[PDB]
Amino acid sequence: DGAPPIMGSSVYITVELAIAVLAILGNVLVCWAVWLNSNLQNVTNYFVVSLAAADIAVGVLAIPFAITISTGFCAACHGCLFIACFVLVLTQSSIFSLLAIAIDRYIAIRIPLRYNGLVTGTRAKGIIAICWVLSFAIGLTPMLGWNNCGQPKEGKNHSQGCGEGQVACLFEDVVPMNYMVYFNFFACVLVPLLLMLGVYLRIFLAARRQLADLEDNWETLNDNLKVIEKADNAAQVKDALTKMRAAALDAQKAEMKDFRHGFDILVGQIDDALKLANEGKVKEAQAAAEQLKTTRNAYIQKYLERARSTLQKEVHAAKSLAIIVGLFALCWLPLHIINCFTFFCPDCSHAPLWLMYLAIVLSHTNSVVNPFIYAYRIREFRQTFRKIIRSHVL
Ligand SMILES: CC(C)CCC[C@@H](C)[C@H]1CC[C@H]2[C@@H]3CC=C4C[C@@H](O)CC[C@]4(C)[C@H]3CC[C@]12C
Ligand SMILES: CC(C)CCC[C@@H](C)[C@H]1CC[C@H]2[C@@H]3CC=C4C[C@@H](O)CC[C@]4(C)[C@H]3CC[C@]12C
Ligand SMILES: CC(C)CCC[C@@H](C)[C@H]1CC[C@H]2[C@@H]3CC=C4C[C@@H](O)CC[C@]4(C)[C@H]3CC[C@]12C
Ligand SMILES: Nc1nc(NCCc2ccc(O)cc2)nc2nc(-c3ccco3)nn12
Ligand code: NA
Repeated sequence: DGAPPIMGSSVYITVELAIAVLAILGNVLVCWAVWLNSNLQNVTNYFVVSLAAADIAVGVLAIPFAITISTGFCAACHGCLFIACFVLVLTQSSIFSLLAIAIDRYIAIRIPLRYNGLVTGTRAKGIIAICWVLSFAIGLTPMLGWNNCGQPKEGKNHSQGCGEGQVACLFEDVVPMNYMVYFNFFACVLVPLLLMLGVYLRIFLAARRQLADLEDNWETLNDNLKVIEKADNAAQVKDALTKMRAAALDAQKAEMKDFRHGFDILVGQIDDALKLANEGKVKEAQAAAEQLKTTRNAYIQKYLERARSTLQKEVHAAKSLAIIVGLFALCWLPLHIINCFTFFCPDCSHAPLWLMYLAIVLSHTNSVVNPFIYAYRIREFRQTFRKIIRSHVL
């Protein structure tokens, strides 16, 4: 018999509405930017748009649902369940989109030549539709019978004065905690998050290995070259030539590219120097191999810098997207962890109400943050945001 509940409720409702406004506005901007700019119309950003659509729905539907269910109003139990569980559909859809983005970037760095033929917009669209259907089936599974509708709180249902077939609509009274912990958290949230962690680990390892190979081929080119100018035997020169030749066509594997001309001059100049070396013409081999360094300084170095900056851009982009996964875990793990304490420690007092609603608010603010990550970390998004804001506002 303490403070009137409407005072704490007013703070919670006001905060939730403030979050809904920001989740809608920022994510509308993301969709608008992708619609407007053809540089943003790729497969990766179709999952970004699906993720933005889920976050718009958090503000338009899930947050009004959250406000409604906090009152504990009388409702038919299956109507209560849909109000209580709809946010899990949107959260599961976010998981699928984040997982698809990770696999997309993994395919792009592991087999870039085959990427465009394997990962197409038509297949992406079908993957998205399937993930939304599965998200409804996973998120609304309690409506299929795994619920507490058969064991109502009669004390609460008579206090509130509910009618026949009605319950006081409270989350922890209608949704069983073993579904929430075992099915939703462990299987549907925690396992995909660990998979995303593993995929991103593989992305960074593949990039580090591909940059290391590039550097080893480059040093192999210049080491064997320095050995050429120092040798005094015909076969000693031919040995540094054959090892320079393998590294040559090795780096070649890493019609609108004038780069094959650079590698054909290089490999042809090596073979010329090889034929001299086999004929004992040492000094001719050493002089014919000395013109390699201008072919290197006019073609090979230009292509090994361009391949390096492309890999660095893929690493920077993959880090930007991994931040999105980290902030998702940050905002949703407290609620899951609180549920674990409620479920696994019956000797523990229940987490207090103010902490419950702080964790609910925290999970909702995740629907606000992604547009900020795009604006700060991805230039093409930031510049498109700027144009939209300047033009279609001021
Ligand atoms: C905006 C578009 C998607 C329509 C939104 C549908 C929402 C508002 C509708 C669809 C199903 C509806 C629920 C279905 C049944 C019940 C049980 C009843 O005892 C109280 C109302 C309640 C809880 C309804 C509340 C409103 C509801 C959730
Ligand atoms: C993911 C990051 C933010 C870590 C989150 C840590 C939070 C969720 C943890 C840290 C300390 C935890 C609390 C410590 C002890 C209790 C008392 C118990 O009777 C109910 C659970 C409760 C209230 C825990 C709830 C969850 C809790 C608040
Ligand atoms: C980063 C990933 C692994 C997060 C998962 C950590 C979870 C599963 C761990 C972290 C802290 C753990 C809790 C810490 C203490 C207790 C009290 C005990 O009487 C029941 C189990 C319970 C409630 C644990 C359940 C499992 C738990 C919630
Ligand atoms: N445990 C829980 N409770 C609520 N709302 C009810 C908070 C509450 C708890 C006890 C009480 O007596 C009155 C109200 N929403 C909740 N959402 C979630 C959730 C969604 C996704 C993961 O956890 N868990 N969750
Ligand atoms: Na989301």
